[PDB]
Amino acid sequence: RHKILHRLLQ
Amino acid sequence: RHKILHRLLQ
Amino acid sequence: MLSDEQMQIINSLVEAHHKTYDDSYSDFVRFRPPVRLSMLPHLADLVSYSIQKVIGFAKMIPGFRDLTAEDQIALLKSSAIEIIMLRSNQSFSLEDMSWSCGGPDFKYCINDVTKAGHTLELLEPLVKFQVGLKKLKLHEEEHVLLMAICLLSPDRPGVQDHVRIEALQDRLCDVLQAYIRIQHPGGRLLYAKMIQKLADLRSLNEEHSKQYRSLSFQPEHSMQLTPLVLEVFGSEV
Amino acid sequence: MLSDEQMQIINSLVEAHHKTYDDSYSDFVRFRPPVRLSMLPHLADLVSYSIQKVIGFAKMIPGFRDLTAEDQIALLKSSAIEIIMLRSNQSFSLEDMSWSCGGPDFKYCINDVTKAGHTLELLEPLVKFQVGLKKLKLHEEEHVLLMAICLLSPDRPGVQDHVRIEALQDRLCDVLQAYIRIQHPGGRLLYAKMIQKLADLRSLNEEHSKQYRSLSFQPEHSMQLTPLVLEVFGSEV
Ligand SMILES: C=C1/C(=C\C=C2/CCC[C@]3(C)[C@@H]([C@H](C)CCCC(C)(C)N)CC[C@@H]23)C[C@@H](O)C[C@@H]1O
Ligand SMILES: C=C1/C(=C\C=C2/CCC[C@]3(C)[C@@H]([C@H](C)CCCC(C)(C)N)CC[C@@H]23)C[C@@H](O)C[C@@H]1O
Repeated sequence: RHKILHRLLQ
Repeated sequence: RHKILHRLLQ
Repeated sequence: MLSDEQMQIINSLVEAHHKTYDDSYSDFVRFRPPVRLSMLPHLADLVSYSIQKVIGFAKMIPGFRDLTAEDQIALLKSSAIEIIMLRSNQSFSLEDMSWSCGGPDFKYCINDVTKAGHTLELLEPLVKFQVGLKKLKLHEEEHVLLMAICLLSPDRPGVQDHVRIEALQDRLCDVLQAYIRIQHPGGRLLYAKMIQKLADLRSLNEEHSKQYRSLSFQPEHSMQLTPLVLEVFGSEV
Repeated sequence: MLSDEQMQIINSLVEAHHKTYDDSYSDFVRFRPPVRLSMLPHLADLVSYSIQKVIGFAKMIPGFRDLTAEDQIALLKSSAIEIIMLRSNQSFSLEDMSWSCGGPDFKYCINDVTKAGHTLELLEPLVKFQVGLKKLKLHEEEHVLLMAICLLSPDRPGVQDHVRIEALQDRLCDVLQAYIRIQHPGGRLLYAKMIQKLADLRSLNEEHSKQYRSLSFQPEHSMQLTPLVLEVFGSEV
């Protein structure tokens, strides 16, 4: 869940 | 699940 | 006058914004081109790219990085469409009543946004919001402070550390209020005006979530969105 | 000679294919433009558009519509990348060793595909496959029969009505084999050659699923895919 958001946020 | 595939297939 | 801590905050926010908003708009050529729901592909890419930029901006806000990843996601999911509306004021022109991003291909009038599935119930208040915000003639400092304040609102669904974030947003509001007193001639009523625009953004957020629900419930349309848009504007917790 | 039932099947398949493959390639301008992982956005759109086309083709195969929606999804998820590889042979050129889609912007050489995250472990067998398939000099009828046969393979993970689909694919294989005997001069060894290419596609499918796994496990890359690509190439049941 929130796969992309967790990346990106480093 | 397979939301787009079910549409499209009508 | 302002203190060094407050001065460093303004500097950090301005730099963060210059690092994440490209006045040349040269990346827009990479989006699916606009068509005049013909505009959905291009605006979906536009918004998708803008969300990445807002994440980059948020990560450079003092203290945002020190929140839990859940709080960071919480804040970003609630506020992303609001920061996009705020940051877009920089391309908005009172003359054309459109957003002008460095070329007639990327000049978005309201009717372009109609062809991405939105109605005047959103576009009317949106454009009046841009007009009023443009009239405030905000300093760059004030503009970026408002985005950080909007982002760091503790009153969002999902936020865990309500106390910590309210402290952060308190600090920024103090900075803004002091900045408007010392550096903005005739700014006596500006802070209240800016706080009201924050309230206006809540209602625009609400109307947008409404219209996003209708689109995303039709797979033939939601399939044109990007994965990042689906994640951020989606309803997962 | 062939019967009327078999003749109607060939007609239906050819028409379905003409309805879903645009030799003008004019839609390609709507994809995110190519860049020379710079090519991932453009090829993701290309493949996304191609999957919609394959769905449209499948829905016009005699009897495919009469399968359960689960079987239709089952077949499409396993076979989509194979039909794309088959149908792409129509843009493939032996001279350039590339796929040429009506313009140098949309001429895909192997190195373009390297810049979408694939390695020679896939592109080498892929291009040899295209070369060999191009050398078979298939009739349009034979080309579309092979795609339908590939689509209607009962030996796919997830298929429920194994018996019904095997019957369908049996009918098509009979049609193809009869067609190659009567209408294709010197076709004595063609059917076996075509069946071998089906086996080649299984191994290309396998290598592709491998490399898709690696990409989709990195969100900064998978975020460039489309929702339809994520659904079809994804692992949900
Ligand atoms: C994005 C910015 C800019 C222009 C924003 C505008 C213009 C078009 C319509 C926009 C996108 C509004 C739409 C209702 C949002 C459409 C969302 C979707 C996925 C399509 N359903 C919200 C902001 C509006 C350009 C520049 O300043 C960058 C800056 O981030
Ligand atoms: C799509 C067709 C065509 C060209 C297909 C080619 C060319 C480029 C590389 C392609 C896409 C190969 C790649 C390994 C697949 C990349 C998938 C992804 C999402 C990027 N990871 C599989 C077919 C290859 C053009 C035309 O005939 C239409 C027809 O459907």
